[PDB]
Amino acid sequence: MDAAEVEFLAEKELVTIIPNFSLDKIYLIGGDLGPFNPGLPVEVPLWLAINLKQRQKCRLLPPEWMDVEKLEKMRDHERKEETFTPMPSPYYMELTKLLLNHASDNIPKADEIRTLVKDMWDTRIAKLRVSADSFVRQQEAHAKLDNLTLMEINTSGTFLTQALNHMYKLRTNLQP
Amino acid sequence: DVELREAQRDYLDFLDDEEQGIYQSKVRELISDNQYRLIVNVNDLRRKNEKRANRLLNNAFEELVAFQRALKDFVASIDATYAKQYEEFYVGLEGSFGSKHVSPRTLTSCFLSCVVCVEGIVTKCSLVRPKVVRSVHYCPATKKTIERRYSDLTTLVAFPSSSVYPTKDEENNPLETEYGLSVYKDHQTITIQEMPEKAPAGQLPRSVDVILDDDLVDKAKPGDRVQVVGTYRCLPGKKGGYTSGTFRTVLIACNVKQMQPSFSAEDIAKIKKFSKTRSKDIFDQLAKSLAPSIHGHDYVKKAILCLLLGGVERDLENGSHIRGDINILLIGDPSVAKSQLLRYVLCTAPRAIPTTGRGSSGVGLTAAVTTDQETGERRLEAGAMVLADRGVVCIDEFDKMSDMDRTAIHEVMEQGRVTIAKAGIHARLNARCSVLAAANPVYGRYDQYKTPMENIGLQDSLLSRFDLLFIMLDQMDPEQDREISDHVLRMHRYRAPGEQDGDAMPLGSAVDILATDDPNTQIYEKHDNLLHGTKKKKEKMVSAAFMKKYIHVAKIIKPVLTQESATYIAEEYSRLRSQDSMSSDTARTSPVTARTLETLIRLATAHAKARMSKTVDLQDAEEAVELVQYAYFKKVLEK
Amino acid sequence: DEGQARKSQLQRRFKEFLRQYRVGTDRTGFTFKYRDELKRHYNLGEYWIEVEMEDLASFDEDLADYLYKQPAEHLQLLEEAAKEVADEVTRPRPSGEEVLQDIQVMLKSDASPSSIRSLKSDMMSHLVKIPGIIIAASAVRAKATRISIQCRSCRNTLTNIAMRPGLEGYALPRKCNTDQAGRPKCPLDPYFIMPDKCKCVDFQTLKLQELPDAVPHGEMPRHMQLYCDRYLCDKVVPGNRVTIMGIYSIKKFGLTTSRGRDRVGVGIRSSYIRVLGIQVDTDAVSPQEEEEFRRLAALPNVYEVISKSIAPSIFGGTDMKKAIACLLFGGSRKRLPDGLTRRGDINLLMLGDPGTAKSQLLKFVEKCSPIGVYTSGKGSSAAGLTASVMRDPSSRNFIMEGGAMVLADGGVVCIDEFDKMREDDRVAIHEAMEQQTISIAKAGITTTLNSRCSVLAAANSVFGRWDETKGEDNIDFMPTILSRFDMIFIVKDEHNEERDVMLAKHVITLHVSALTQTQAVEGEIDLAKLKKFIAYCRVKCGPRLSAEAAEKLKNRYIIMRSGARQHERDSDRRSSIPITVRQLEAIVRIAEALSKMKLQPFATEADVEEALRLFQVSTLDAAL
DNA sequence: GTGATATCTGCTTTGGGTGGGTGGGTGGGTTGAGGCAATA
Ligand SMILES: Nc1ncnc2c1ncn2[C@@H]1O[C@H](COP(=O)(O)OP(=O)(O)OP(=O)(O)O)[C@@H](O)[C@H]1O
Ligand SMILES: Nc1ncnc2c1ncn2[C@@H]1O[C@H](COP(=O)(O)OP(=O)(O)OP(=O)(O)O)[C@@H](O)[C@H]1O
Ligand SMILES: [K+]
Ligand SMILES: [Mg+2]
Ligand SMILES: [Mg+2]
Ligand SMILES: [Zn+2]
Repeated sequence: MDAAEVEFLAEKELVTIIPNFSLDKIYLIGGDLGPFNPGLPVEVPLWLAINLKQRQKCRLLPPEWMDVEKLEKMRDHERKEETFTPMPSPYYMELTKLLLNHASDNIPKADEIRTLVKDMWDTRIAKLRVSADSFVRQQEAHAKLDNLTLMEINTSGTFLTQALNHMYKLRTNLQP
Repeated sequence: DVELREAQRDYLDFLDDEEQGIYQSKVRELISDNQYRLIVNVNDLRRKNEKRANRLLNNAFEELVAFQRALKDFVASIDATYAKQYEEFYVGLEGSFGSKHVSPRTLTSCFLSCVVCVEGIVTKCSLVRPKVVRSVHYCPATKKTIERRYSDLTTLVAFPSSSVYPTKDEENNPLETEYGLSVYKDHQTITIQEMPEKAPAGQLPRSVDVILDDDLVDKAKPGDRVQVVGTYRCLPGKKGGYTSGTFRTVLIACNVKQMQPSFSAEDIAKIKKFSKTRSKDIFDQLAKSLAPSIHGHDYVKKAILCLLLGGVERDLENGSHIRGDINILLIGDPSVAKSQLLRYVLCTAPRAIPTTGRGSSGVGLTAAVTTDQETGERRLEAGAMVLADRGVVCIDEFDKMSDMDRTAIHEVMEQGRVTIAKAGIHARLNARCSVLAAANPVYGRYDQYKTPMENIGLQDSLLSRFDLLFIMLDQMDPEQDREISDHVLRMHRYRAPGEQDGDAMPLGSAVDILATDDPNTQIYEKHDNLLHGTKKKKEKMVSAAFMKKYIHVAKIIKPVLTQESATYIAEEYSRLRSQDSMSSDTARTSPVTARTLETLIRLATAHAKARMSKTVDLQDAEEAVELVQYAYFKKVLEK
Repeated sequence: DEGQARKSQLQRRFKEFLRQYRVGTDRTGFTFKYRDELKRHYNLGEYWIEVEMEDLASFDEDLADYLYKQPAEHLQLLEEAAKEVADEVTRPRPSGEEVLQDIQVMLKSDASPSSIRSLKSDMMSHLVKIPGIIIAASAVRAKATRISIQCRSCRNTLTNIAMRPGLEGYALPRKCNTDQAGRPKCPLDPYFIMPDKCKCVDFQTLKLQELPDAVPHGEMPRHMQLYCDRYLCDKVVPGNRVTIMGIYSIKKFGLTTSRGRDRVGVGIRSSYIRVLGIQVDTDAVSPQEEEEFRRLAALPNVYEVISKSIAPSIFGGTDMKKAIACLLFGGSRKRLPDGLTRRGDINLLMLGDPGTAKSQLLKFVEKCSPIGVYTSGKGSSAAGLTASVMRDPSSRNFIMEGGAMVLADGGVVCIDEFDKMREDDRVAIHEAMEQQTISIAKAGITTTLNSRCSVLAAANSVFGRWDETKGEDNIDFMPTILSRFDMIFIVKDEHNEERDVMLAKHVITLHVSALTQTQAVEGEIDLAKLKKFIAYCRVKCGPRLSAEAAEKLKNRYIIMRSGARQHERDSDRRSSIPITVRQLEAIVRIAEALSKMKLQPFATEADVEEALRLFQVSTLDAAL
């Protein structure tokens, strides 16, 4: 898996948009997308939201968790704890990147939101680094990584798994 | 506090090992041999207690203090009287220190308060001076004795104690020092410099200052290549209540190692068998094996082997002297491998000093005066030939040396002594060395139609001081050209097994030795197609390591001349000297003199050494006569 | 309190700059540049970052203005902010990495530099940007950042006393703080520095000479003292051209006039520059550069491209420009198992007529070579070329100073006016040219230095212009020196109507084009890139001859020797140009240089063919 | 109560290279190697 594919998975999350067009209910294979009425909010997958924004057909609304006070509390909690804390979204980094890159005009205080998400990302990456070092140094056979998102795992997963494969083979040399 | 007690407990546990017994036995030996320093291998400590080893290497002074306290307690446990004998017991370290292996360039501030192992060359030494440790004083009026302890920034527990001795008691009654009851330790300072081959491009080598105390004094002399294990400290100072904040740094040694072969029984048996195998072929094989990368100059290589082996110097009951050192001169056309043979001897001989005619002076060759670092005392520093005492001096571009500088070489070349009469200093220095010199003729390229004396352009006395003189000519011969070209191109195609294709030699190198003992013998070198060719390999090559061991063992033998050899040598000397115009074309390169007879004796003795024989026999004399016959005459071409 | 509040506010602003600064656009993406660099460097174990002044001005103009006007205090605040941000980016950390490290903040700007001559009193204590040449570097020494002091009498200790940066000392407390009652009073000056409690950093001192083009007419170049510390230490070496950002400062020694200070003028002080950032001027390889170099080496006509790029202003000399290219790249240095070395450097001599651009070629190679020294034979001495023995002013002891061939170690030394050199001075170079070492035995010093450099020499003939009738009398050099040259070019100014017209038009167009704004040439490589390409190849590729190429070389060498031997016999005079084993190894070196241009591990038969053609045009032509 | 006059306190000295060669050798330190001009 590469980062583009994790972003592809993240693009299936639902967000809210206000369209400037009228459309009847669409019966997509994935699921119905309610009628579109100018000025009224509607929930759609992130990929369709980004596409409609790029075509000047909708205005995006920030998710509930994309709030400065909530994000500051979450960053402080993440810094205080030892393990990974539960995240507002399983694709918070990708959602933040896409929404703030394409609709900053629609999201007030986007710079603060980006900085807080960056802080959380840095803390969690450091925790994952500590976890990997502990796994190798203490010669573990298994680990628990709860509340860790797919993008975080994918950032260094291949390296860690290859190292663990080599280490296991070195641990099982003497068995005939 | 508690950490110090725990460290002392751990170290005492480490040295009480009868329940494998290596350090219990080492301490017993220390007692038996009258020593007060125990050398500890950090690998054993790391094996038995890793945390204690890491702390020792990273917090050196406190850990060493605890270690030495524990050692004193253990020694007292084995024998209390011996412990009372010595003020303190010291600990030296050896083994692998990981990243603490450094050079004077890589020894930086990040290694402060750490144990480090430095490798380098000793450039400067100082005089040994006593340093007061404990002072004892007696009061004649009150009949009581008082003791004082001293320490400085250089002691393990740094504290700037006062140097002034007590002179009176708290009561006014006066005090007198008991010098024979006080304690003093020897103290010396040296400088260790980066190895020039390791320096980066365009950079002069860096240096570090080292402090040797107690037994470690005089373990190293200038010119040595040493490995010093010690602790790295800064010496902060103040003046008028002001500090610059820039501090000198010193290395406080705990162990000094040299970088004298060690012989095992198997190696001794191999050497004895090699000597026994052949009677006449040993010398020829050894000479053939000397500098493999040079296509043959066979007689010159035999002469260089004789030079390395040497003769036997005679001391007479009256006190007269006859030298045993063999001197060789090579005069030649450009590009005939003279400098390469000199460089090979420089790389292989145990003590060899390089010198260039244009880059040397009489002072630099013999000795120099300067002010002592302390007290400004007129002191002497050894020159090249004194540093080469019982060694070799290789002088390249001999014809470029100034005549006045050349004249200073006569006394060393003949008598082996240097007389210093300057700056209120009158000394006789021992410079008993063999001279290997290379030169070009007066016209650059030897003129065969002129005589040897006119080409060489040197005075007969200097030529007489050389045991052998070799005229090496480049004669364009298609077959010789083919052979030399094949050899040279094979040499240039060679690639060492470790290296990969396309690799370039770097300018400079990082520290490669990662232990005090090298973690890594066979008589004959393994065959390599490029190094030796596709020939059937009928001639075998003796390996470099075996050659180094064999020559060391042979140099100690002193063959005794026999009556038959003496008769043959006398007859041959008479024939050599009487023969005038022995060949009408032939001319003498050097005059035949009684020095020629001494040279015959020297060469025969060296040949007998090569065989490891206790007597000089007729074969050795015949070989010496053959060498002299080849060297002393040259045909002159007529146009 | 108020000062503390102001300092805290400024530190907060620096911290926010480090946390929030970003590069990119909403069309492409965004990167938190300085936070990311700090995080990566800290993880790598390199505790420094480099901050652009323009970025800081973009974030907060007042902060940049303060940093320019009062560098010391605001730089300290910026370093504290950097330490804070480094903790947050890496804060959960693995075992053995608990203690947070200090961060050195380097400074970089796009502003135009100012000269040494322009450094005036009114700029004291300001941030300055200065170009120059490094002429001297000191040894690495230890400078205290933190000290602990202890009382001689009572053993009362004051710990963690901060030290000022730069060439500034500290004044110890005059009196101790122990209780007056009960104990006999503590003596004056009771405090001493505890050796093992001191925290130190590496420091260095440098001399920076003004640029040669900036020197006023008729004046000796001026220099300035530089103070470097931590990661700035040991970055530059003598000969480097640099631009330094620093603080114009004054040495703060003891207030007292100890030893009865007796200066020639009153109230004078010693100036220096406290270095905050270094930029080495062209006059590590990025992956983009390395890919570009690999592309060049793979061009089918790379040899032609490099030759066309050597002194493009000179009208002709194609064979001499091809040989200079080989000298610039060099051969492969080797060490045989017995310990004997074979040199890989190539030596070249141009002997010829006046006004044939020999000196212009030497000047170009000085600029083009990664390491290059230009000297004159007339203005040289034996000690100046190799190395000198002299007295050290501070120590009162003999030391060693390297000459031209020590400064040019690893590069090229261009010796112009080689014929004007004295015979005693010329002879001092024989060892360095072949053994590539310098042996010294003088004044109690016995040492050996490295001199692995290529010699490029130019000279005139004995009678000024080469006279064909005089024959061997045209050359005055001894056989020993001449055998140490891989290639010898006899340059004859041949008069021809057609070539002379072409050359004149080229020279006129060259003088008119001096006004034209510089433009690139499709078939050439600019000097800056060619200089970097040469350095890359020399470190990456050491070629060897192929077994088939060796057989071809062996047979031609034998023929060449016979022809030289026959020619001398017929002429009845031993030729001035010898053909020895050194000339065989010279052809090997030239073949390896041609392969090194193409980054090829093995030299082919075509490489040997070109090497033999170069030898034929240069040295065999001279010898016959 | 003022004028000595006796006691006490702090400064800096030494020649030295961690105090500089951006103090100066008319303020004072052997030995040797290295450029000059005049020299032969
Ligand atoms: N017979 C030979 N066998 C092997 N290599 C040789 C031989 N002759 C010369 N060479 C090589 O050729 C070069 C000769 O240079 P070298 O310095 O040894 O010559 P030299 O005789 O000392 O010359 P000079 O009198 O000019 O200093 C070196 O590379 C040497 O390795
Ligand atoms: N072929 C040429 N193409 C371009 N310019 C040339 C050429 N030959 C000479 N010049 C120019 O003419 C002048 C020649 O002076 P230069 O010092 O380079 O000559 P030189 O050959 O080294 O002479 P000398 O032996 O007298 O020192 C310079 O201006 C050089 O640029
Ligand atoms: K002074
Ligand atoms: Mg030579
Ligand atoms: Mg010129
Ligand atoms: Zn006190």
